[PDB]
Amino acid sequence: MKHNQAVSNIHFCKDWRSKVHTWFKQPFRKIRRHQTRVEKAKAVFPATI
Amino acid sequence: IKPKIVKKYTGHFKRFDSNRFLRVKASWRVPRGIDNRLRRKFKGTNLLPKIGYGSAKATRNMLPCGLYKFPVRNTTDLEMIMMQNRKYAAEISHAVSAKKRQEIIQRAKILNIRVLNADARIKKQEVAQ
Amino acid sequence: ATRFRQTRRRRGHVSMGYGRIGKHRKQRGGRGNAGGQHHRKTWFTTFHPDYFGKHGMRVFHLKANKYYCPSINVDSLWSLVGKDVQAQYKNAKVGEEVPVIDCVKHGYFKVLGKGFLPKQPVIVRARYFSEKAQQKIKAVGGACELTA
Amino acid sequence: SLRPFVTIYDGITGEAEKTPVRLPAVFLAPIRGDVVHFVYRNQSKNTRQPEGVSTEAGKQHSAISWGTGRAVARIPRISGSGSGRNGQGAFGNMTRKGHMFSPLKNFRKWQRKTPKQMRRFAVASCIAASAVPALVSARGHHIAGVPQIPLVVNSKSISVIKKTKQAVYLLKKINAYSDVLKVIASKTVRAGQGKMRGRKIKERKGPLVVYGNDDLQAVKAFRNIPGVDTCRVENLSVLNLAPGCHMGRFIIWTESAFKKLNTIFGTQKKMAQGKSGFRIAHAQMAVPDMKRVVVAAEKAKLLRAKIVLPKVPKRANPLKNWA
Amino acid sequence: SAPQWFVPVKAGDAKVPAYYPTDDMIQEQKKKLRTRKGAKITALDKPAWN
Amino acid sequence: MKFNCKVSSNPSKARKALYTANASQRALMMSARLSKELREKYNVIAIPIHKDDEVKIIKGHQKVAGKVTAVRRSKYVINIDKLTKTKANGQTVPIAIRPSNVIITKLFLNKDREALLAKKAESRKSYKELVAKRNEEVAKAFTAVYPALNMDIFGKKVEPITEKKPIRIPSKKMAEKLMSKPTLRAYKTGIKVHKAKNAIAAYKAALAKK
Amino acid sequence: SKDKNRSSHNQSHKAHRNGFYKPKKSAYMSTKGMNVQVLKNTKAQRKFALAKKLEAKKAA
Amino acid sequence: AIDLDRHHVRKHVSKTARGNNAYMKLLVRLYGFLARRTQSKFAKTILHRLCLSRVNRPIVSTSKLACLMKKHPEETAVCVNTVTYDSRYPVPKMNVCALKFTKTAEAAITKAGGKCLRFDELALKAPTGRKTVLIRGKRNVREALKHFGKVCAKKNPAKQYKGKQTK
RNA sequence: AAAAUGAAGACAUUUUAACGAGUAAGGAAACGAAAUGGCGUAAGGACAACAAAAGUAGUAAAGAUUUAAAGUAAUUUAGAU
RNA sequence: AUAAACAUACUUUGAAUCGGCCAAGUCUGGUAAGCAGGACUGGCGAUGCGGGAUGAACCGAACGUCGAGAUAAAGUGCCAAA
RNA sequence: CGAGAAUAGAAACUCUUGAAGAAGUAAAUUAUCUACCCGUCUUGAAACACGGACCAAGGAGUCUAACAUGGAUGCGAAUGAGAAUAGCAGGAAAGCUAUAACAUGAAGAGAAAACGAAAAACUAUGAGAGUGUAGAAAUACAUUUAGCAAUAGUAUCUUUCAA
RNA sequence: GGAAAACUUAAAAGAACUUUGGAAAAAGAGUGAAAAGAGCUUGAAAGAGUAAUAUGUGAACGGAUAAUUUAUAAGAAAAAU
Repeated sequence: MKHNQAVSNIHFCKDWRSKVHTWFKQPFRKIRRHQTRVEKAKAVFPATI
Repeated sequence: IKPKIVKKYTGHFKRFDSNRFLRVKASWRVPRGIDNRLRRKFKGTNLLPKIGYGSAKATRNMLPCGLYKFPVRNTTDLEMIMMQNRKYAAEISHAVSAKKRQEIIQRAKILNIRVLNADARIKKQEVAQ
Repeated sequence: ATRFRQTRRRRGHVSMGYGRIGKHRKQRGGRGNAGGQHHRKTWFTTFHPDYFGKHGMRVFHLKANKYYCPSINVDSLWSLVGKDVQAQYKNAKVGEEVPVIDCVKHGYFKVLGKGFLPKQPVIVRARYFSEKAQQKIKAVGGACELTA
Repeated sequence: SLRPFVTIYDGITGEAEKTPVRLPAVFLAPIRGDVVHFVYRNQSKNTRQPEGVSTEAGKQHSAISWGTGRAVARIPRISGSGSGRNGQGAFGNMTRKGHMFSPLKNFRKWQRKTPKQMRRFAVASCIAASAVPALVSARGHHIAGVPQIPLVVNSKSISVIKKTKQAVYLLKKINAYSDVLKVIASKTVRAGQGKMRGRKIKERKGPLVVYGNDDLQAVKAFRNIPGVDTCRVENLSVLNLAPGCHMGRFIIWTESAFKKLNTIFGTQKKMAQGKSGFRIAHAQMAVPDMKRVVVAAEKAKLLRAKIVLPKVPKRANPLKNWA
Repeated sequence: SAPQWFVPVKAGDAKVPAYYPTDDMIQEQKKKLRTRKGAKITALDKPAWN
Repeated sequence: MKFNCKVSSNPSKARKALYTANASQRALMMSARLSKELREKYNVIAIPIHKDDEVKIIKGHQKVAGKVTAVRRSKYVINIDKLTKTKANGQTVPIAIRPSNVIITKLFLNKDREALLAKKAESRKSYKELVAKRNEEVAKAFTAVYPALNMDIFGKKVEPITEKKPIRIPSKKMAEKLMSKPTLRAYKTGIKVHKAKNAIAAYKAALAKK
Repeated sequence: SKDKNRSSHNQSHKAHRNGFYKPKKSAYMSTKGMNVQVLKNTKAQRKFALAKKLEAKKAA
Repeated sequence: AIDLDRHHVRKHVSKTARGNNAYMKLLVRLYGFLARRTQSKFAKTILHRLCLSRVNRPIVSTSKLACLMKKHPEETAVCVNTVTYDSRYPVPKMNVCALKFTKTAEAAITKAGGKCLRFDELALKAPTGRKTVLIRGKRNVREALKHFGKVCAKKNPAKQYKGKQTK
């Protein structure tokens, strides 16, 4: 450390590379849930309440 | 009318040690070595590109004919410099075919535009033709 | 944008702007906040003089929701209902209707008294009141109401 | 706010309608190319798929360095014997068949963030720039034959368009086909390694058909014409209105889309209803013109006369120059 | 009127643009190079300024 | 545009499926177009080629007419008895032709070509009459909105709008200042070039009058 | 591995590049540490003058 | 050579609008024209303040305008910065010229009978500046200024950038 | 650096004056009078014959070898094979 | 008295560096050292050019590309201009 | 004899060479002057210091995360709400919409209990705006008003054992 | 433990007969748009061979200035009164 800075507290000393979760499935969770909601809307028809 | 073009140095600033090693090309590079003979400007080896060699602003980028180079690709690009035929000279690009080169050369005669590639890609009509 | 980095302007310079005497080696005094009491003590004294030590009593399990108490000054009370409502009841007094400023509804629990109040009676309803907050509200002709 | 009238044209008969529509307030928003460049630079990165090299690529050997004392460099060497690989270089970034410099990880930041009000600011400055014929033509569009550059077509004409022969007819009637034909005649093939990835054709841009909620059935007719993109009025973005970070797109509006512009974007005095929390900005100048100030200052005899710098005489030697 | 930068020349059955004039209304102008004046002849007995 | 997520628009997968296609699929890709006389007789545009058919080469060096002697589905080519080359030492070899460079001028119809031709003809009629149902409905909508016009107008010439109404927008003054230098110089050069073309045209028109 | 212990060489040249910074005028006008009575006397008059200035503002 | 004290380096004063804003670029052109021709020290001041960076053009609330224009009734406030709205206190009637006006600030100024002007109208009406009050916002109120220096200092300590184990 | 001029000319304006050595190191991009100026590699989005066929290309692409020209230089341009 | 507005006062952020060596109308330990260590200044390092035949530090003088002249150190038998 | 001033006048040229190749430029050779091996560590290397036989291709400040400063940008006592998430058209890893949890901020001090900011401020210097006169070309002095930013210092107020 | 190695052409039309030779091959001939001739698209550098040109006493190369040789390369107008 040099000059004026905050004291750094970063918990990367472990293996974070195997702890990384990526949200590439986020755009397809929306499609999966919405489609399941629509099939839920039928079957129990009316009042999928 | 044509101004006198003055070149402060007509030689090439060849890279240091390019005359001794085939891996070192001749394109210029600044010697950054701590002990380098050239960057210290020793006597004998004291030739580096400086802004002081810059040519005059009036005649910079001027062709020996006294005009400027304007690259053209078809007959429409000639119309961009028809109003400045005393300043610009046409220059057909290297990839333009021989057929389109005839139209550019023919149209430039009509518009009185000088072409510097007027003898390029001429057909077999040199000997007995 | 990696074309605007300094690495593109230091191509050809041997050491990439890190010096020839003191190279760009792996470490420059340790890893993390190492040597905070031995050789980086001048850094911790200069910039974080109370880093090392203890102060105060431990709270084994802190209930930070008990210390939640948003505050609003008296000068900021009328902005909760807007200037339009403020001018509507500008000439109100004792006897007729006076707008009620429910701070809890807006997320403010305690009313502190800082700045000035427009000279109109107002009913301020909140959970806690500062001492000067009640004085300033009463001096303007208003009333203080408690909640919860 | 005079709010000049805008004429609406029948797309089939070519006849102007009898009721002009006032220009929506979104067309007077400041045209800020620096804001659009900020938003467009961020938004153009959002279609990117995640890519990365294999995590074990180049690291699949038990190689160790031979050390010193063996007249070879200290880079790790492939262990064993019997093949040309054994005793060769190893994981090092400079070695052949070793891992590269910091291997590209698939959890890189692919998509970018942009504040919503900055995106809405950029879209407004892109709709405004499409009503300036000087900017639209400078973008590379052929609009010399259109009646009005804020081109609006009757909603009754759009309601009957069901085939691409009818859609092409409407673009010919409103003189918008010259830009479509520019895309057809200039369609070329991509240069470089991008063709092995499947991207071969490279087309130019033509008119953008902005349609409303009642014109959903005319999208099919327009989608097969080369160089014609259709976008709904609510879903406009800098990727449509300023493709290639060059604003001034040629937009063909419809009646339903045009009459929704005041609701979607609000006014310079009113809050937007479609985009809640957003209002059209005022430029740093109310009338972006320097001429009216210059003449008014001259009317008050406040500006001095224009100065032409005197020619400084060359230094002479009075001891030798008698003159 | 012809712009000062425009000096039309005859096209020998070559393809010409729409704006360019035809050959039936183009008159070739001689190329002019000399633009200075020769020294004036004075009286035989008067001496030259030089 | 393709909206079927099951099929692929990747060129590499398309060529791979071409080289590894089974024999059943290779027959259909090796198809040729019927000639004018055969098309009228059967109302079929094209069929997979067959041995002992008679074709006519329509593209290539030699436009000869011959009989099919081989249909080589491994190479996706055919052979014609009248298109051969003498292999130096005297003997001749057939020359391979792609089946898209020939048209079938005579059919070898045993019993399954007869069934195939009938099936193809019936399917052509059904789609032709299906298109007619769609065309009239599209025509019906147009007439109900423009009763004074007919749908044949969409195939004739178009008369563009000539009205040139301008709009006063307080941004035309700023337009030259909203362009970067690279696009400003191009725009100003185009203005100057366009103006000079009109100047020469006006000079030409003046000479033409006199 | 003995080294040179000390030298004042180049130190005066260094100290005169950005020359000796003088203190500002406000450094000489500090009051902390002054006489207790003088501070008491000064505060009394400043309070008196300010209170007299403020009643004039109320009057007008 | 010549024994110079220092060599010629760029003067650290801005002479043009920063950024690529087309409207701010024209305002500098307008006031650069007025400052050169009218030779008024008012136009030189406005031109100089147009070239300052965003952090050197601090905002001025309506309460600052209200206090600074109490004894300038028929005057015009001229602040080369954004004008914000102090919702705690009322807005009297006054004329303000500024680069930008907050949506709530413009509504409050106009509702009180005042007028929000831009710098093109001010130059049109008062080019040399005749009934104007020049105002600039406070610069030392930035919370970044609190951490400048040494926090161990005995006289004016800094404010100790928060981080790990901050007590 | 200072004056003058300034919607587009053009060579990053005109005039005047002073100045120009350099290891380590610094000077990101944008900013009309521009808070240094540029060359090169690859890929992506645009633009590239304005009157309805709109950059070049079997009348010879890229590449390779040389010959000349432009640039202080990085490099570029063109000819021939 | 003299000089000083591209003066003056700075603010923020940050790089590299803290192995140094030389000279002398200077000093200390040592018989002494091209030794060890210091006070002031100028240098070399980081610096080429003219001269001392040669030379990191001496003398003159510090460098954009050039033309013409007066010069500096120092030289004028030849090498070598006089 | 004669400055100023007033009155009137007198300068526009030759020769040689060049498509049988001018001027300039380039290449090779000769001659005069000139030139120690590059990179690196180092007080100091051409060094009897180390690496380097030669050529092509590859080859080394990158990515993720936290904080800060700073230049451009939007909004501004609020900002973000591409928090999850839920909808829309179009089929879409793109785009648009969601009175909204929370983050940072609007209040600060104290270990904590317990609290929680006006004398609607003062003083100094200071940005700007007018008039008059004169030099006289620009400009220089007198005089009326204004007092922002910044700096320093004061009263008053909040919390603390302590400001 | 652990490699290297992609490409004739549109199509084999992959030379086919003669002379020389033990053979491999070569020279003719022929196919082809073109040898692209199977060591097969282009074909760089290092390294060689041939042809043309030039120089020469213990290094070679570079730079400034000229000389020699070679190459490039500048024009069809036009006097006095």
